[PDB]
Amino acid sequence: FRVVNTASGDVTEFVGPDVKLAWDKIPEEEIIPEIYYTLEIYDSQDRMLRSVRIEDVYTYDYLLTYNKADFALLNSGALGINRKLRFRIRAEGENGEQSVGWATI
Amino acid sequence: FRVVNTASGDVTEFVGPDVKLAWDKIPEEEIIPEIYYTLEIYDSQDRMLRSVRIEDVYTYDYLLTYNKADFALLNSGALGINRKLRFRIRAEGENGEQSVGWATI
Amino acid sequence: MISNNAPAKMVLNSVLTGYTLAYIQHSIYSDYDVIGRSFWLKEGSNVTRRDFTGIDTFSVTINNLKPTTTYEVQGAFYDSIIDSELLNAQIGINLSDKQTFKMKSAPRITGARCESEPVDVGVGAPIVYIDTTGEADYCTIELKDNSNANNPWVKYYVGALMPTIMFGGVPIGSYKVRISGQISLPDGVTIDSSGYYEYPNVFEVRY
Amino acid sequence: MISNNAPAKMVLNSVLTGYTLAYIQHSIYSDYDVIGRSFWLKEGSNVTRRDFTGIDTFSVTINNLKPTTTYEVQGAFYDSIIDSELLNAQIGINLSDKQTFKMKSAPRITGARCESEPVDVGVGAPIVYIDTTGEADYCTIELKDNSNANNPWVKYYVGALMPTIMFGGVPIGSYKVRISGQISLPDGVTIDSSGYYEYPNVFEVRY
Repeated sequence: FRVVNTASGDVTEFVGPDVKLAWDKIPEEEIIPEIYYTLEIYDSQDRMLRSVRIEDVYTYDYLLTYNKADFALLNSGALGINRKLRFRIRAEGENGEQSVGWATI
Repeated sequence: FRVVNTASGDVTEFVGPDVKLAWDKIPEEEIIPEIYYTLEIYDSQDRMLRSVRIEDVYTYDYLLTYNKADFALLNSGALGINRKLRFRIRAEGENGEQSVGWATI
Repeated sequence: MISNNAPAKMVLNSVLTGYTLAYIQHSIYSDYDVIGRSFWLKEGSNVTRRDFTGIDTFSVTINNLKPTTTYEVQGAFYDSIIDSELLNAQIGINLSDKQTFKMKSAPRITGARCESEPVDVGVGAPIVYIDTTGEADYCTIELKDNSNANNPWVKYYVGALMPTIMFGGVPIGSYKVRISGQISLPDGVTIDSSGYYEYPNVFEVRY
Repeated sequence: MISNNAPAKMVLNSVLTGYTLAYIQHSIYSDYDVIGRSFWLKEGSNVTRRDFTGIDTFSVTINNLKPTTTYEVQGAFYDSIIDSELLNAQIGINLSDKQTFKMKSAPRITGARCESEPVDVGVGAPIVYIDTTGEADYCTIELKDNSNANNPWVKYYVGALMPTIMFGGVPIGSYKVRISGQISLPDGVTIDSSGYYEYPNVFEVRY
């Protein structure tokens, strides 16, 4: 679970306006076809921001529009961009259950 | 066996005044409880500088005071800071014997 | 725990104000993602915004400065993290402390007059007393023969401004004085001039 | 085999000495851990130390220069690896080669005298011969009517220094001359002046 568009020298720093989230395939895709990934993004102050399901793709991007408008307004009722974020993801299925543990940056 | 507070871009360069030495636990801690680590620090000219035993902790720091005064005076009889250093560490026990080989930067 | 710490706070080391442009000295940047600067100016009741894309330059030279006013300037840096919109809003983008700079006034004439000692006999030098009250470093003064329709302007004294500028050797006849000027900047090429300013009424030299 | 190679040797590209301050041009740094510079000065028998935290600046301007002395300056960089103590000791810290700079002397007057041709008849110009022997670029000269108790000083010539400065148009009466001056620097804002220097004894102009 690595961040695409990462800063040189130090890896804990962004380089692009939109963070690109790339992850490698879970091994058990073959056994169970109906499996998806629950990617939930947190804030700097340990407050939930997003809960998005990713399916049929092993990558995700976090658009500028999203952070700058939707999640600034609905939470802080104003315009802003949470610069410091936390991403965590796991695997789930319609009948198969959750992954053993959370995969976090 | 990695150095905390390491320089960006190139890893063979310090970034802080005090080098922080971090190492991961030896697997056989469980079997034998009475085990310690012998950390000995060398110089640029292949001359012994320190022989310090670390116990109940898996990390060590090399204070500025130490290098600037004690090991400059006792060895070169003067004030200085050996900028280039070599760190090596291994595991030992009161009854259990040494590690298979030296772990060096 | 991933973040883009915005470029550190902007400081304005030194300010040098020309007649229509100010050369401002600033600090260095960081954040690996900067685009330029966003300078805000306080005219006193109205605000303007400018942008300086490209960072290789080490200082800025604002232009189109409204004459005869003390401005407050605001320095800033911005990265692609914050868009043009948020730049207009100026939230999340770091800003500089408040500094106000004065615009040096144009070269102003305050008195023109010919005078000498009461001539007893012989030829005596008639002096020209022209008084200016502005500020510049390359002031220019020109005379023009009022009598004739066409008189190719003539410049006689070039130097620093003074409360009273006096120089002899002028001909007796009709001559009216205009005033010009320029101000230098550390940036070698740039040089700012001043508009021509002729005295409302001519004066005539006589023994 | 881990080390912090100290920042490379310090060089002083160019030196420009003001009356009380010297603007020194230097090179660029490295080592990712620098804090500032440690400039040592050789007054001739005594040494002083200064520090310049913050590296974004590209040149330095020492101040409090003791008048009329050639100083040897030592450039240097320092990182957190070496503390203030070792900085005082100056071991392990790289140092610059030895360069000595001269302080331009203050504007000095050496001769003041009125003179003209032996007047036959009529009104003739009495010239003022004032001789200065210093060095500056914006020298100022002022006259004051010695006769009266209060005489708002008057400045008549502003320009470069000269072995002999002569200008006419002065009134005949009592007038004593003071000398001032300034020196410019590439840094636009900074400008260094000189202390006022009046001639010990007045002089009187006469036909």
